[PDB]
Amino acid sequence: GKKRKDVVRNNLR
Amino acid sequence: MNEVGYDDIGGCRKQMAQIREMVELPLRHPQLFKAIGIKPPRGVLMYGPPGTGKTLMARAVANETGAFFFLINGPEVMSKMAGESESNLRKAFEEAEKNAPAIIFIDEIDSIAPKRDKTNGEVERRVVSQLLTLMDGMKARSNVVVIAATNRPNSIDPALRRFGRFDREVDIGIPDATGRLEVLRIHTKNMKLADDVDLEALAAETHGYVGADIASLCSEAAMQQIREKMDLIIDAEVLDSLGVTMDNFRFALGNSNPSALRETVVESVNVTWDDVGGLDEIKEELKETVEYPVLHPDQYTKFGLSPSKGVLFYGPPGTGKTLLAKAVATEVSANFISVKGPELLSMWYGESESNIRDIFDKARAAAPTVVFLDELDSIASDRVVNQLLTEMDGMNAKKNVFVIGATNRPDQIDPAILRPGRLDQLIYVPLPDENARLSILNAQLRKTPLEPGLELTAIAKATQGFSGADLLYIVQRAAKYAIKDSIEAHRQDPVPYITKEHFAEAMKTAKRSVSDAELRRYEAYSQQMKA
Amino acid sequence: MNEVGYDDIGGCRKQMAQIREMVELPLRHPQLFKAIGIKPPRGVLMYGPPGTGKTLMARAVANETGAFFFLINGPEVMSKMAGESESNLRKAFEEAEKNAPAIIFIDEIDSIAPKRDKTNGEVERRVVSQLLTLMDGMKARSNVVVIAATNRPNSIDPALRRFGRFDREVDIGIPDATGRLEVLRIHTKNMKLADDVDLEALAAETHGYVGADIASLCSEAAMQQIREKMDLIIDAEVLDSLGVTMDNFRFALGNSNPSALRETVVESVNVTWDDVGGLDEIKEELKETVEYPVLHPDQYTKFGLSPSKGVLFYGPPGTGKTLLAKAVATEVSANFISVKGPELLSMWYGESESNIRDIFDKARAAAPTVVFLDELDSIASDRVVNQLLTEMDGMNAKKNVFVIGATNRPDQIDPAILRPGRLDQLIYVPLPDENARLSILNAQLRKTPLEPGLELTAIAKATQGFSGADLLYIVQRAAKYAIKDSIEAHRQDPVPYITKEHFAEAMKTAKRSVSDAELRRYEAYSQQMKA
Ligand SMILES: Nc1ncnc2c1ncn2[C@@H]1O[C@H](COP(=O)(O)OP(=O)(O)OP(=O)(O)O)[C@@H](O)[C@H]1O
Ligand SMILES: Nc1ncnc2c1ncn2[C@@H]1O[C@H](COP(=O)(O)OP(=O)(O)O)[C@@H](O)[C@H]1O
Ligand SMILES: Nc1ncnc2c1ncn2[C@@H]1O[C@H](COP(=O)(O)OP(=O)(O)O)[C@@H](O)[C@H]1O
Ligand SMILES: Nc1ncnc2c1ncn2[C@@H]1O[C@H](COP(=O)(O)OP(=O)(O)O)[C@@H](O)[C@H]1O
Repeated sequence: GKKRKDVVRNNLR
Repeated sequence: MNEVGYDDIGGCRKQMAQIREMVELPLRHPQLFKAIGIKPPRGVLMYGPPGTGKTLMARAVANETGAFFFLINGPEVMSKMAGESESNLRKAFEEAEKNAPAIIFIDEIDSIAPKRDKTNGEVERRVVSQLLTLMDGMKARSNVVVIAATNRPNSIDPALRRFGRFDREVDIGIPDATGRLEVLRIHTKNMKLADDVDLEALAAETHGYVGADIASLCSEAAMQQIREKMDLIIDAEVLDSLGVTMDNFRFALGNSNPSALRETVVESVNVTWDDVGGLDEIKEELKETVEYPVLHPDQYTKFGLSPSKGVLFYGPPGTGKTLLAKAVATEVSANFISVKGPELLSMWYGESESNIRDIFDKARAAAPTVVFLDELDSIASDRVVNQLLTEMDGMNAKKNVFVIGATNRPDQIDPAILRPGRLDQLIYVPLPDENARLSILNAQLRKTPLEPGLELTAIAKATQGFSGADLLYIVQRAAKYAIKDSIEAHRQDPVPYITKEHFAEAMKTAKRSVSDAELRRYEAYSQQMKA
Repeated sequence: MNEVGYDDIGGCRKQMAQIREMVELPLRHPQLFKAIGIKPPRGVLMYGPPGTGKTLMARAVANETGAFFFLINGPEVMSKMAGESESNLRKAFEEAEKNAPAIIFIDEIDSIAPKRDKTNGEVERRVVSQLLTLMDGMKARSNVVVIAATNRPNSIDPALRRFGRFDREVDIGIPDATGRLEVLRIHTKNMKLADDVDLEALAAETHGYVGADIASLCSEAAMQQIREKMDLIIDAEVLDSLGVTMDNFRFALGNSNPSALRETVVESVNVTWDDVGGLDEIKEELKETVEYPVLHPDQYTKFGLSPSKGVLFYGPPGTGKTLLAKAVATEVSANFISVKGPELLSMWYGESESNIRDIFDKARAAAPTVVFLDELDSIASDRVVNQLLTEMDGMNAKKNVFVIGATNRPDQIDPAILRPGRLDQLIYVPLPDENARLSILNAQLRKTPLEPGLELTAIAKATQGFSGADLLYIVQRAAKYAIKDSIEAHRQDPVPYITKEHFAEAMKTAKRSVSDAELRRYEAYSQQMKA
């Protein structure tokens, strides 16, 4: 997703 | 909560994109740089008025790119013996080098590397020399990018701006109305905002509000709402009912102190041609002087010409010269800078924070731009005159930088200005026209209600040869009379509009600003020069 | 003798309420802030003249809240420096965090963060940074608050006023008569006071006494009483007879001096229009000018008409240019402030403890306020004029701050001050007329123990050409003659009154302090302005 990140929506921001 | 993406900033699309490219291309895709065969840029110097979001922007880019981010403060590392600070700096650079890709954020670089003229301590020179050596020593292969932040871009050693150093400069000026609205929206993404709000009106009213001031205003509004709701006191009816109100924002606006306007800075403009009252011949002459070259560079290059960077206005005061300058700056979509009286007189006396060199360099960096000097004769001292002469002679070929001056006494000013390579273009402000005065009155009365189809022709034909300021003074006098009448009626808005009596009273009390003898002398001088 | 409750604070109810509301809510009731979704403020900065009870107020609020209190002096941190500076602050912050709720109370914060200029230290820079970083780092849930205290609000880096630092400012001024009475009552709780106590009169006469000075006065009164009682001096009979008397307080006043009135401070006023008679039209005009926007700001903003807060008074000296300003301030219930001509001269020479910038900052922080510039033309000064102009231009019309300048020579007052958006409104103050003079004599004579049988017309007619000061001088000379007669009769209280003979002698011996030529010139200039 974003913020170099990869309940799910909060985790992926 | 210590992570913020590009979505957490607003009003800086141009600067945001500049930083994005200049700090992601060298890191994300270094291969193309070697494919062309150049050394990718390393230094990046972002500067702006304090509290404009420099640190937040740097943190946002560093966190979003997901790159190694070594952070170095200013005074923290500066307050120590030469061995310790060099130790600190060398360790920072080595750590950034070892774990690539790396970004070094040397915050408050001004304290580390100030100007030698006033601060010549050996410690500063040693630190600057080591910093330069480290900056040049970075390997091309290594993905290291250095970012520095400061509030006075001209208050650092010039050596840091040479090629191979902090060459690419970025200027973060005051956010515009759209920028202010975006900032307000960003900050007000969690408050229990009430339905009634005027965010657009808040943006319109807030002038010279940097992001920090906007955040402070939002916090103050929330505190005011809490204070208002504290009288009833925990009940969930109180908790859910809590919500900010536009009146809270107005109170906060009344109880805040913006500080951006304190010193000279770069501001946008939005004035248009129709805002002026006419004088189309002077508009066309000025267009030929300034704007047409920008839109027809090929013709000038073919036939062979260069833009005449500089025009001096003279005439009666309060004739809309500032409006003309703002309109001209707007028509070229260029930022506008102004200096008025004390702004330059303080530098003339030396007690100030910005020099003429500072403003000129800012204008160059934010090019294209228009710099306007009001009451230019106010200094006609020798030092500032010489500095202005040198800067004007230092005009760029095709950078579109233009300088305009305001002065009603051209003779007093040093004749050195009116020579080739300088403000050889002279423009006189003629008398306002009846149609121009009527249009000005209508524009000033866009919001104030009056008689439907009010008879202003009588006033326009009665006000012949009067300066622009007379129209505004008359309008204010009539408005004051109308407010007084409404207050008297209420105490003793049934008459929202205004009849002719207020204007008649204003005319009886009103007097011309420009004297007949002075106007005659100005016209005679203008005609003699024209001859 | 700690654990002093609110009972040990008087004369500063508003400031105490502000501090209580701003401290208890973050600590005792933080759930509201998370409900509305904002980080509760931490940055509180209270400043005031030395010995005004700042430390005592902080101690009292901390003890009443029951939160772990901690103190970090200035000299203590500056007496060690080296490696103890940062460690002490870090351990203090850790202790507060682990014992939340807690309050950190700094003293003389200027010594640890002086306002930055050419004369700037280097050691402070790291401590300040460390402090700033720690405060920002404190978690929202942690019930911690930081309070500073400096004598000069504009003597610290304006960096501590940014969002996330000490922004919530509080100003403490000289307590009023009620405040002084409350302070005296609080201190006067253990002395075996004699029945001869006139605390109300003491409060009324004591003007410009801070709480510390009042405590010193009580100490000196006790010392005087024991000095008187030393003769019989331990036997309990003498000890029981101990008790202070009004004479002791008078002696202490005669042997005690203030320490705060000299510097520019904010104080309350209670003058009313009834004090000054005549010029009713001027009163109505000034009311419409200043009060009406305050009384009805909504209508004023609806009907445009941006207020022109620069109102100047010109005319012969002693015409009452201060009572008008005091009455204006009283009407708005604002904290009136005055700056005299010697203050401006000291600023011009540069050997002045304060600057006009500091005065205007105090005015803003104490808004609403009415500032009075006495002897404005005394400067005739270009530097100070430019500074004042810049400060005025830096004042937003929305803020409820009004400025009034007094000058007897408008001819030599500087056109730059008369521009629109500035001190442009002009008013002429002539001498009082027969009715005005008689009203002044009546009101002033109220304090004097006059003798019935005053001649209204006889006193008023001959007094043509006399301003308020001349009438005051005639009254004082008549009282001096009465005192001479009384003392002569006593040596060789049959006369607690004054017969008409004293006033007749004084008025037959009087003089015109204002000449006819200057009055003619003033009226001619007034007619020229009207034309
Ligand atoms: N878009 C924005 N532009 C500017 N400030 C913003 C913006 N959004 C939020 N802010 C707030 O404004 C301030 C910007 O950050 P900060 O105070 O560090 O700025 P700065 O003056 O550049 O910092 P420093 O001089 O310490 O490096 C912070 O309070 C941030 O919360
Ligand atoms: N179309 C117009 N024609 C004449 N005067 C105008 C016009 N538009 C605005 N003005 C007046 O001219 C002012 C701008 O000129 P100003 O800055 O007062 O000149 P100066 O710098 O010589 O004092 C406006 O604020 C307004 O009072
Ligand atoms: N309401 C009050 N305002 C001011 N001072 C007060 C008040 N009540 C008591 N005092 C006494 O006045 C003196 C003020 O000194 P202190 O409290 O240390 O303040 P500062 O730190 O400004 O000197 C102390 O003796 C204090 O106890
Ligand atoms: N309406 C009035 N006009 C003039 N003097 C007055 C008026 N009412 C009272 N006075 C007396 O005149 C004095 C003028 O003193 P002050 O205000 O200091 O004068 P100035 O400001 O002109 O130096 C007042 O203190 C008061 O005693």
